[PDB]
Amino acid sequence: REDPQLLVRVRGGQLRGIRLKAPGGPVSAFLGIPFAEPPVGSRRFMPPEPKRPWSGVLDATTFQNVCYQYVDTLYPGFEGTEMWNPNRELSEDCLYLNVWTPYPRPASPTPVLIWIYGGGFYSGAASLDVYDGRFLAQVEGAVLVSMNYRVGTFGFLALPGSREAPGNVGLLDQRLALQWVQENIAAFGGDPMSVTLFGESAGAASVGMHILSLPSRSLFHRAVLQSGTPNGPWATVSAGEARRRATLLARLVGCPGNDTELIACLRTRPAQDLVDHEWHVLPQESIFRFSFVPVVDGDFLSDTPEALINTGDFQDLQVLVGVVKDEGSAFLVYGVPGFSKDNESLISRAQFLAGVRIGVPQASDLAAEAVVLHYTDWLHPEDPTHLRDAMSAVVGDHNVVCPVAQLAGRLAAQGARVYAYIFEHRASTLTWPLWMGVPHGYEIEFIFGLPLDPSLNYTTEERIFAQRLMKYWTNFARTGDPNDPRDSKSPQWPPYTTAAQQYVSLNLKPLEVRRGLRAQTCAFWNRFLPKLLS
Amino acid sequence: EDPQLLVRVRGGQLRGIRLKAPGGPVSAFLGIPFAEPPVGSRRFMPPEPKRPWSGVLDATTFQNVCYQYVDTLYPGFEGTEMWNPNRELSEDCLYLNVWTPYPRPASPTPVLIWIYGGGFYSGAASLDVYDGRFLAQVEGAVLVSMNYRVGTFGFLALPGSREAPGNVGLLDQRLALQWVQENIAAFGGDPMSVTLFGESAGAASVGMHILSLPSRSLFHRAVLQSGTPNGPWATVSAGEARRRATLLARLVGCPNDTELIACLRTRPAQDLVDHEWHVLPQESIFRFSFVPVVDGDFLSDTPEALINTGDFQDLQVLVGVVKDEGSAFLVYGVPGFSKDNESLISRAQFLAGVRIGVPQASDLAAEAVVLHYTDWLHPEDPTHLRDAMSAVVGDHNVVCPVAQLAGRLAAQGARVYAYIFEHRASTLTWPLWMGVPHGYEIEFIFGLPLDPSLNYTTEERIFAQRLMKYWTNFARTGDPNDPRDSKSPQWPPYTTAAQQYVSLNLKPLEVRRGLRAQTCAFWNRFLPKLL
Ligand SMILES: Nc1ccc2c(c1)c(-c1ccccc1)[n+](CCCCCCc1cn(CCNc3c4c(nc5ccccc35)CCCC4)nn1)c1cc(N)ccc21
Ligand SMILES: Nc1ccc2c(c1)c(-c1ccccc1)[n+](CCCCCCc1cn(CCNc3c4c(nc5ccccc35)CCCC4)nn1)c1cc(N)ccc21
Ligand SMILES: *[C@@H]1O[C@H](CO)[C@@H](O)[C@H](O)[C@H]1NC(C)=O
Ligand SMILES: *[C@@H]1O[C@H](CO)[C@@H](O)[C@H](O)[C@H]1NC(C)=O
Repeated sequence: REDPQLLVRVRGGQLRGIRLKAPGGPVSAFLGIPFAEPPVGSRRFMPPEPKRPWSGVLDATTFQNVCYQYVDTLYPGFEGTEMWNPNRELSEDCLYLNVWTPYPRPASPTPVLIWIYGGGFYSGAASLDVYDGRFLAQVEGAVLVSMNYRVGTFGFLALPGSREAPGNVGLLDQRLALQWVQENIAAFGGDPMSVTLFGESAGAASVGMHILSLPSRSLFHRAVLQSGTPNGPWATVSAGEARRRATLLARLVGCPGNDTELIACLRTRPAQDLVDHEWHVLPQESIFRFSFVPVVDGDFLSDTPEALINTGDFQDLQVLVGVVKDEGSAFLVYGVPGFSKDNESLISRAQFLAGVRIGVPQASDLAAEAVVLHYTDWLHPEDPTHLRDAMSAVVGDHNVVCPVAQLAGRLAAQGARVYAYIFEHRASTLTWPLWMGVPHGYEIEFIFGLPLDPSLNYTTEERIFAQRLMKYWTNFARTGDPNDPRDSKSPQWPPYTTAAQQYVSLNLKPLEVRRGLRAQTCAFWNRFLPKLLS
Repeated sequence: EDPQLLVRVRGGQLRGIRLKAPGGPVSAFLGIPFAEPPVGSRRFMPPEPKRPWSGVLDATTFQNVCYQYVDTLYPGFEGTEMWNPNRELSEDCLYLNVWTPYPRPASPTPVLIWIYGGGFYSGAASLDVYDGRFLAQVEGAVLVSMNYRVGTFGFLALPGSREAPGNVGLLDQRLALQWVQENIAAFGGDPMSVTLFGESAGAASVGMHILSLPSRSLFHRAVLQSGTPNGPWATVSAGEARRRATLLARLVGCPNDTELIACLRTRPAQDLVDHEWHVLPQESIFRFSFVPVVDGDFLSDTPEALINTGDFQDLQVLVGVVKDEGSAFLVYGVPGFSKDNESLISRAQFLAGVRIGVPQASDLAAEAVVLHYTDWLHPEDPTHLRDAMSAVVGDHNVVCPVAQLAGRLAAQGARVYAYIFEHRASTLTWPLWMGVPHGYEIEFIFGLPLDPSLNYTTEERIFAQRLMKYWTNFARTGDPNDPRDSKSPQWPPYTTAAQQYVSLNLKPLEVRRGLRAQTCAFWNRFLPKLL
């Protein structure tokens, strides 16, 4: 007979989980629990349907398939890229979620943290090493949930107004997993009335979209957005632009005239064919743009995220938001001429002006000259190191820092309690070059508590640092406040407000309170640049 | 009869006056005619050289101030009255002044020629702050200053006409320069070492002589203080001068060009000054009605075209700005601002003040300005908005045009030295929030603190001595550095690569790099692209 602590029933049917080892002791894991009917065949591009009950004991001891997606090839064998690549078989049959709980399971209901991965809505998996829930579960006593959701065409290809491809199905997958937690998480000792969404990059943008979409609001109570927002230039597309891209992809794969016929033809296409042409539909040469993303349908998103944050009422809402020191750096090697991970990437002024057009593709001649003039150091306008770093900052500011600044300000102006951070610590184990600093994605391993595994080779200080961070995030999940109530002396993390614009540095040093989140530069992007795009 | 006070110039004999300077005597020759009075039919015309005279011409007093507007915003207040005419007003005002050491220098001495400011609508070489006494006495310099015609009389133009060709006020200055070439040797001045210096409009004038071929054989070096020939206020197009002239003429009941000018010539001087202000195209500050015109003659092209393409290889230039170029202008039109209170303005008042500080700015352009100068951490702080409104006006009109001139001259072979003047005169009567306003360095360059009776601090006296040394070292050699003092900190030339300039204040020279580089990139490269 089996460990009595690993047998659990959901709506659902019977699950068998696995006792996993964490540094401080054991955790329970239920991996690869199906939450939808496999979205395959006639069902590609369609909203997810709830999983039908099964008979017997479903084995929930291993991660399940990763959703069909582009696999990164730019640097073969390189940990810097491979750590984000799929670590299970690619299949369209990928709608599974994972649960980590303390072992034995908690006696009284426990706060639930739901992770939503990033990958620009074209990639990602809940099964990646950096999303391992065992540490938060073992150390903080948290119930941690993560779901696979369809990406790329499978998740976001839309012919807006159609029945067969309405768009945003990837978000609907996420919503279904959240409904699943509501009905079922109490079986694992989680408290459905205390659910905090967190996510990074497109996951952050996803979390933000759940805040902005009414049918999702009853499904969670708090939200954390790491290095991503639902507003900004990459996280959504207009209905018209989504139609354009789906139509073009359709022709690239020999699918010519109503929507039914088109979509039917797309459905007969092999999954890999779609991935192989996914990238060809982008309107300009660009970086930090992705082909198939959330669409402003007038349904899931009733209006543009910009409009919904300017007019929304956010009184009952608590959000932790923030950014890493170098959001843009690692994007630069994916299409700006002159940039590489294998050299120092010192660029010329010409390579900088060309970079700007690629980093801000939307983005008239006048508008680009404004960006260049703003980011030039007029004391040393030809210095290749400053040019390199400005190119990085341009991409980081435009896509993450300033959309986050805008979000924090709007939410705080409209009733929300907002906490804001900038994460500035570079993992000792990073394999990206030094010049990239603290790239997009490299706080995640610290929030999840990876440094606690002695076999990963983080420094002792990093181990203590990760413990601090896990404490902030889960204090926030519990109470809506990252601070410790008992711990008087430790420096306080004040709320971000419009008046004082306070946020904290997260690094090896104790908390330092800073004011204004690149306030001057973000006034350029948020306030000015729109106006010379009229 | 003191033989030291008796000089023969080309047009006849002069008698000067021995004046007292704190260190000892100087010889002054004041009110020397350098032109036929520009009166009657000669109004608006180029100056003619003064006819020779009999006997000994009395040159012991300042002569009339050129006909001009007299300031009436704060009547009897030192801060304004000090720029007002201190002699009788007359159209008969083409005279100049020479201060020389006493006894007259043994060997040929460098000559400094002062060209006053006042927006081309006012000014006079007779003001207390332009007193050449001290430079003559302490440094052994021969100092010259001329009156030149201002407002309508100096710069009313109907371009391409014979009778009002424009720029005659600048021709007045050129004639005084010629007079120096012909006559200064008689005083012990070296006509081969002439340095022009000027402030505000006087600085813009200096720059116009730099950019006009016929003036170039009349001087060797130049100092432009808080003013430039390029930039938004110092010139107007032919088309715009014609419109203002026509408008003025219509405003005074006048009347082809000949006829219109003839009628203008019948009008009493005060009638022209009465309506001078109503020809401006917009509610504005730091804009002046009658200023030099791009005539294709004196100025062959815009100062902007001319500085971009000129050869400046055998030229040495000293340029600079004061710490608060625009503070004092704000009380002359921007709602919210007065000298009698702290002028703590609202945001609304800031956006409205920008439309006035940058009158030529579109809605979008003005937005860019506001967004640039707002402090986004304290977007509604009255003190910040007040200081920023000042900054807008100072950067737009003075600092950034100075930065553009400096870079252009340096790139094109000139030797350039730059400064920022940061000492507020203890005796200043303007309020504290104005900081170091436009015009308040001249005092120190001319050496007034050396007069014990004016109540400057000891520090202030020593500081003015330093400054007089930089200016005269510069006049003497084209280099402001003291060639005897074998200690630092050296004043380095301004260059396009390094962009070095120095702070002039009570502390020793500090070398700084980049003269508001980020901000001036905004004004010099970006803002034009919006238009
Ligand atoms: N010749 C081709 C053909 C097809 C595709 C190609 C190129 C590219 C491409 C590759 C290299 C250079 C330019 C373009 N691309 C583009 C891939 C570039 C996308 C950006 C990679 C990136 C870089 N960063 C910042 C650093 N950290 C991360 C990553 C990655 N993922 C994550 C996910 C979450 C958080 C962080 C993180 C993945 C890769 C490396 C770093 N995030 N994402 C395609 C994309 C498709 N969806 C489909 C097909 C193709
Ligand atoms: N209602 C009227 C009618 C006619 C005129 C009026 C107003 C004005 C005016 C006065 C107050 C507010 C708005 C408008 N104005 C405007 C004169 C004010 C313009 C500039 C004042 C100024 C302020 N600063 C800075 C501080 N230092 C100086 C000065 C002044 N001159 C100089 C000269 C050289 C160096 C410095 C300097 C003179 C004034 C005060 C300070 N420089 N110049 C007129 C002008 C004309 N040419 C003819 C008519 C009129
Ligand atoms: C770095 O390498 C890339 C491609 O291999 C190249 O384009 C770039 O010129 C290199 N940069 C430097 C500074 O050598
Ligand atoms: C950590 O360091 C050890 C050497 O003690 C080495 O054997 C191992 O490969 C390293 N682990 C990782 C994940 O880099």
